[PDB]
Amino acid sequence: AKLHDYYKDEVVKKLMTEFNYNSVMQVPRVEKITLNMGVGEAIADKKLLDNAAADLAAISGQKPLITKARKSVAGFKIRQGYPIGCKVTLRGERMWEFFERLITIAVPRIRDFRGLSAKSFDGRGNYSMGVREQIIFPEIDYDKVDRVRGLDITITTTAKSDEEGRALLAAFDFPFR
Amino acid sequence: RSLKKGPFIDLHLLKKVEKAVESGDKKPLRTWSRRSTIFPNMIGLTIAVHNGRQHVPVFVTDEMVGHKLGEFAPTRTYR
Amino acid sequence: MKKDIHPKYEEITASCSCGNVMKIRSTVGHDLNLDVCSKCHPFFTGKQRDVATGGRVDRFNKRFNI
Amino acid sequence: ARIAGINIPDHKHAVIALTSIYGVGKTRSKAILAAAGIAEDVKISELSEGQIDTLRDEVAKFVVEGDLRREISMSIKRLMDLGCYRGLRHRRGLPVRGQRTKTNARTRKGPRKPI
RNA sequence: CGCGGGGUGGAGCAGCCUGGUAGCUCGUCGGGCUCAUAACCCGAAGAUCGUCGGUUCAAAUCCGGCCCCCGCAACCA
RNA sequence: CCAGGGCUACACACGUGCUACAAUGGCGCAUACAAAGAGAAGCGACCUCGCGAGAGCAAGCGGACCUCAUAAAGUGCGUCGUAGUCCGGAUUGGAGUCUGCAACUCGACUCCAUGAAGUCGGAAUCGCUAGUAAUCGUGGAUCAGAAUGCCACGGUGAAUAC
RNA sequence: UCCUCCUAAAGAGUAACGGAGGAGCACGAAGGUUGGCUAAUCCUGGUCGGACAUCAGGAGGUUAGUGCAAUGGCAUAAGCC
Ligand SMILES: [Mg+2]
Ligand SMILES: [Mg+2]
Ligand SMILES: [Mg+2]
Ligand SMILES: [Mg+2]
Ligand SMILES: [Mg+2]
Ligand SMILES: [Mg+2]
Ligand SMILES: [Mg+2]
Ligand SMILES: [Mg+2]
Ligand SMILES: [Mg+2]
Ligand SMILES: [Mg+2]
Ligand SMILES: [Mg+2]
Ligand SMILES: [Mg+2]
Ligand SMILES: [Mg+2]
Ligand SMILES: [Mg+2]
Ligand SMILES: [Mg+2]
Ligand SMILES: [Mg+2]
Ligand SMILES: [Mg+2]
Ligand SMILES: [Mg+2]
Ligand SMILES: [Mg+2]
Ligand SMILES: [Mg+2]
Ligand SMILES: [Mg+2]
Ligand SMILES: [Mg+2]
Ligand SMILES: [Mg+2]
Ligand SMILES: [Mg+2]
Ligand SMILES: [Mg+2]
Ligand SMILES: [Mg+2]
Ligand SMILES: [Mg+2]
Ligand SMILES: [Mg+2]
Ligand SMILES: [Mg+2]
Ligand SMILES: [Mg+2]
Ligand SMILES: [Mg+2]
Ligand SMILES: [Mg+2]
Ligand SMILES: [Mg+2]
Ligand SMILES: [Mg+2]
Ligand SMILES: [Mg+2]
Ligand SMILES: [Mg+2]
Ligand SMILES: [Mg+2]
Ligand SMILES: [Mg+2]
Ligand SMILES: [Mg+2]
Ligand SMILES: [Mg+2]
Ligand SMILES: [Mg+2]
Ligand SMILES: [Mg+2]
Ligand SMILES: [Mg+2]
Ligand SMILES: [Mg+2]
Ligand SMILES: [Mg+2]
Ligand SMILES: [Mg+2]
Ligand SMILES: [Mg+2]
Ligand SMILES: [Mg+2]
Ligand SMILES: [Mg+2]
Ligand SMILES: [Mg+2]
Ligand SMILES: [Mg+2]
Ligand SMILES: [Mg+2]
Ligand SMILES: [Mg+2]
Ligand SMILES: [Mg+2]
Ligand SMILES: [Mg+2]
Ligand SMILES: [Mg+2]
Ligand SMILES: [Mg+2]
Ligand SMILES: [Mg+2]
Ligand SMILES: [Mg+2]
Ligand SMILES: [Mg+2]
Ligand SMILES: [Mg+2]
Ligand SMILES: [Mg+2]
Ligand SMILES: [Mg+2]
Ligand SMILES: [Mg+2]
Ligand SMILES: [Mg+2]
Ligand SMILES: [Mg+2]
Repeated sequence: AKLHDYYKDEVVKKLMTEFNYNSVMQVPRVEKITLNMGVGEAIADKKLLDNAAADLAAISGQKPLITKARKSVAGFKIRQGYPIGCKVTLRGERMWEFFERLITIAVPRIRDFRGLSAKSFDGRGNYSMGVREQIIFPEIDYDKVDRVRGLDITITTTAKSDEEGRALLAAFDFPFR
Repeated sequence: RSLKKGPFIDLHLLKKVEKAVESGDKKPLRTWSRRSTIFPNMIGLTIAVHNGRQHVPVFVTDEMVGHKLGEFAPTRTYR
Repeated sequence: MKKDIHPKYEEITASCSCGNVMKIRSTVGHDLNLDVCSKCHPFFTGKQRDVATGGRVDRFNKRFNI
Repeated sequence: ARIAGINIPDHKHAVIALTSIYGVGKTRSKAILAAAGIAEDVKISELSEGQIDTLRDEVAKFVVEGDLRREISMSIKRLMDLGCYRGLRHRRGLPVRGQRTKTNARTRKGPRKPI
């Protein structure tokens, strides 16, 4: 909630001076955050997926989608329409609420932390993070989980060059290398 | 590791290095003293340490200081 | 959002040992306790202390001193 | 029960609780609790939050976890770049402190292989 | 040339005509026993399945060519 | 005759040890009981500096006197409660210490962090008939330094031999 | 015996012990209808995660898919929901 109001007032005005944008709509804005969790090991144990879904449902506010396998492949032994991973495509109000909770408290709790990757952009301003542990978020109880599983965060923007998209995230006091 | 009473180098290698450094860079010094440590003034010199049957050239760098000369000259060859 | 299917997304107060009180909204419960935050984490000093570790020649001079 | 990088033990004495921290052992942990002013006989369940915050600043003095792991990784990686006897020892996967390598050395060399 | 059937650790055989993780008996290798060798006891490694290809999500196993091997036919005047 | 290097190499295989895998055990504090040695470029008190190896000053003794020298098992309280554990204590990194012209190949020990295999061992198989096996110290010889070996010493102290 | 393509000479038909492939079913949802949707394969970034599982954006645009051969056909989608 607060970071959306902070963005509207403080950030835009900061980004306007950098690349002399002619309009207020030209500023890159954060469209959605897509938390992804390709559990994978659900081939052997079916419940292990439902364990991951609950953990995503705890980490994010909303419940996750169980994503089916797109095609069948022999490398991992999977078939058409088999539940291989879980996802959440949270956006709007709860997104800014999660985005604060990520950068402000969770990201600091990463083990062996130093500085997050500056190179990590798609060439279109869309950032992604890869968290190793679920324990970094304070929602998960310590004596509940029993697997070294994690997710990946995926910040989608309305930018056009990673050069342009870096400043947006940098304006939120985001830790880069 | 041993020796707190001054890091040890052989008289001959000390005088050979001091004579080499003041004049300028030239060629690999034929030295058999592996036991001797490496001073800061030895940086730049490509001194040739005796592995046992021949002399192995060693370009002394910023890191090669506290270590001894025999560490950069493998004696027993394998495979 | 679809009501009933989601878990309870309630407001809670984060309060680290440093002193930074901070209200947020998440699926935890009653209260929170934290170690570090965006403020108080050693990354601004961390990179200063981590990079300036090396130095072999002065270490030799500290032993001999002559 | 959340100091330094990890430290989350329970039903364990305060001295033995901090052994689980990487970069803190037996005698170091006694120096932490001596400086903190906490008894060694108590456990983390028995302790309050007011006392745990003093342990956080005390372990911050010593190099621990990711700070220490990189300091060790730097020192091993340094030796290998020099091309010294120890560097050749490290990368070849053989014992370093002038040990017997003929019969034993199974810790460093790993388990048995065919001929 | 025609129609059956084959080609799988070093050897001989299963698993092959119903595509999903290759056994058996020997030999080789390591250790035992013995004065020593054999026998015997105890572990272990060793085959991408003739090859070039197609079908498939995936081929030792399905389908086609080529390369060998083995049987039966190759007749009436 | 000399400078280094090597005898300490390392896909592997065995011999002989030692330390384990714990709760009859592990780590802390209160403190009781040996023998046999050994010492003059020797053994080196007590003091003081050391977190400790050790560093100074230096007392005494060619010794039933002086010194290395508090034996440890063992009690007595505490605490961990069956965990790869407060078991094991390997391995690595760093910081050192004495000796010694010199410690990297290639020493010993100390501190700190590190915390591997291992949960009693396949076919087999070894020693042992009482202060013996078993277990805990301790010394000496060679030796500047370098034992888990060797040679001695004494603690608690079994089972079984129809 | 039945289906598809060529042979078959721009309607249909058209032989040979001519040239290549399939069928002897499947499905109470794989039918009906209403309301939606858009693919392959790459590029770059991202925990374990690697060429490839799941995510994000960008590229291409029907190379896709069509319960099974081959043919003709389908974005109004006959495609997938
Ligand atoms: Mg060679
Ligand atoms: Mg220790
Ligand atoms: Mg200690
Ligand atoms: Mg050792
Ligand atoms: Mg050696
Ligand atoms: Mg054969
Ligand atoms: Mg099989
Ligand atoms: Mg056999
Ligand atoms: Mg086998
Ligand atoms: Mg092979
Ligand atoms: Mg199929
Ligand atoms: Mg099929
Ligand atoms: Mg197969
Ligand atoms: Mg089968
Ligand atoms: Mg020898
Ligand atoms: Mg040795
Ligand atoms: Mg070889
Ligand atoms: Mg063996
Ligand atoms: Mg212990
Ligand atoms: Mg013990
Ligand atoms: Mg005497
Ligand atoms: Mg005395
Ligand atoms: Mg005293
Ligand atoms: Mg100490
Ligand atoms: Mg001294
Ligand atoms: Mg003295
Ligand atoms: Mg007298
Ligand atoms: Mg007297
Ligand atoms: Mg003594
Ligand atoms: Mg006394
Ligand atoms: Mg004493
Ligand atoms: Mg006394
Ligand atoms: Mg005791
Ligand atoms: Mg462990
Ligand atoms: Mg184990
Ligand atoms: Mg140790
Ligand atoms: Mg441990
Ligand atoms: Mg156990
Ligand atoms: Mg036994
Ligand atoms: Mg036993
Ligand atoms: Mg026997
Ligand atoms: Mg016997
Ligand atoms: Mg007898
Ligand atoms: Mg013992
Ligand atoms: Mg002892
Ligand atoms: Mg002894
Ligand atoms: Mg003696
Ligand atoms: Mg001994
Ligand atoms: Mg002994
Ligand atoms: Mg007909
Ligand atoms: Mg035509
Ligand atoms: Mg026609
Ligand atoms: Mg026609
Ligand atoms: Mg016509
Ligand atoms: Mg007609
Ligand atoms: Mg006709
Ligand atoms: Mg015809
Ligand atoms: Mg047919
Ligand atoms: Mg129905
Ligand atoms: Mg339907
Ligand atoms: Mg329908
Ligand atoms: Mg309706
Ligand atoms: Mg429709
Ligand atoms: Mg198509
Ligand atoms: Mg078609
Ligand atoms: Mg459908």
